[PDB]
Amino acid sequence: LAEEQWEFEVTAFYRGRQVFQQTLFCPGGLRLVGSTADMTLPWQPVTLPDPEGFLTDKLVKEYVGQVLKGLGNGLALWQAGQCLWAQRLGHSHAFWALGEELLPDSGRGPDGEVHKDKDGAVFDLRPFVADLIAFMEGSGHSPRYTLWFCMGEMWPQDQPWVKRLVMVKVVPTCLKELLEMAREGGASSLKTVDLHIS
Amino acid sequence: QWEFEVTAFYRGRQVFQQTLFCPGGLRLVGSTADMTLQPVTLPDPEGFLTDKLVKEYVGQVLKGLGNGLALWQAGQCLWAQRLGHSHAFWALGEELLPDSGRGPDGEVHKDKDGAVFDLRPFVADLIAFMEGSGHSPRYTLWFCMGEMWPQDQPWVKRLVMVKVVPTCLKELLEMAREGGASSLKTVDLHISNS
Amino acid sequence: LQDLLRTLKSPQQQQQVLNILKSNPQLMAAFIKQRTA
Amino acid sequence: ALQDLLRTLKSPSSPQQQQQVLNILKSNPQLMAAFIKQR
Repeated sequence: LAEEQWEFEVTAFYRGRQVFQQTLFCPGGLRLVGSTADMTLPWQPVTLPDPEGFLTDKLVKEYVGQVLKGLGNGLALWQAGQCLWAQRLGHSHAFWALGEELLPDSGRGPDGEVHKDKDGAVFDLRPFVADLIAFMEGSGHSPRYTLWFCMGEMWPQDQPWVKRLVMVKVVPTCLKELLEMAREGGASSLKTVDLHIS
Repeated sequence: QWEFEVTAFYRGRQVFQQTLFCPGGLRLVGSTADMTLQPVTLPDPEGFLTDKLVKEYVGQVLKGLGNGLALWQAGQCLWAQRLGHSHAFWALGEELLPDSGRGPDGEVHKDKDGAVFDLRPFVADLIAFMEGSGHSPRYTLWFCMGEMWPQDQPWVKRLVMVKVVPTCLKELLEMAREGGASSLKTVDLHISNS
Repeated sequence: LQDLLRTLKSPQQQQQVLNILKSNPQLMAAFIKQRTA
Repeated sequence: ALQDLLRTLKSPSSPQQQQQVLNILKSNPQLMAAFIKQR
């Protein structure tokens, strides 16, 4: 089986509303599903909540449920060979990109599309380590670690991400901690500032 | 007076969120406190951030708040005044995202004439929302402290962003959505076998 | 009169919702039109 | 040594959580040397 998996903080947003946030350590991999799936190891199912208890817009509630239905066997996430991988096992397409912890980038397109096969890499540790080293040298650019997934719809280019039906945020805790260690050592990303004081 | 849900963000990190009912008015101050007659003390960036340069500038912005930003209700309107050295720009948006495509709706005045929200446009937009217009009235007030409004740049890079949500207006929109009114007028569902 | 208000399992929020309802009768007519139709 | 590079928190992280950070530090002497550069 798999080994040396990473702990992830998974957060889900239904129409710009946070409905799920859990710190998951799944050593046999995890699958983000839309309904109550049977407990299977490997690939632990992680059930996203029913939008009935979090939303009141009927049309949004029906279409979010349509996206959750399209998850099927779920969005598989696993670590293998210094890299992170994502595979959609259902009918709903998924687009991914790196971004901030509270804001995916809407000015650019997605870094790629989630592969239906098993060769869909969504993160590589080599550029993260190289950017983290340069960040500690005074580059002003911190390495990105937050993985955003847009489920069922196109990536929100030039459109408020809070309008998307299902947005999932995946944060590897080991990478975030490594960036907090660099910031604790004296590094910074605050290159530009313009305070208005009178 | 109205009950407000206050939320503060330091460099794109939620560091404070409380739902308080202050009949004597709101006041968003820093560590340099002062009693004047209800103050809402924002937390120190030491126990929330690790970037040394960001914590130094957040503290400088919290210093410029002075006696803080006041906010109250009068005549079906919300009024906001600043009593410190740091400027403040406000705008309406969503609960998890201020509008960065456009500029701010104005700068926080230095006198008692705030006028950051009016109930009359909210009711007119809410009635149309229930009639089927598909546009829900916005009610989330965002405040950018000590910096220009984040226009054409990510709002999470701003030092101090404060979100104020009137709880009564939030529920009044939930009642409309529970009654059948929706805002989902466009969606291209990317679902298929291939 | 607490009838058109949702049943969700803040007392000041409830009365402030009622004050806006009674202050704008057009809001009452639109709220009633949803469930009656 | 090496463990001295980890952060000190009010609520400590579990050993298995810190193992994910140490494996990256041991597998990358280039990154581990840069952390010592900041010491």
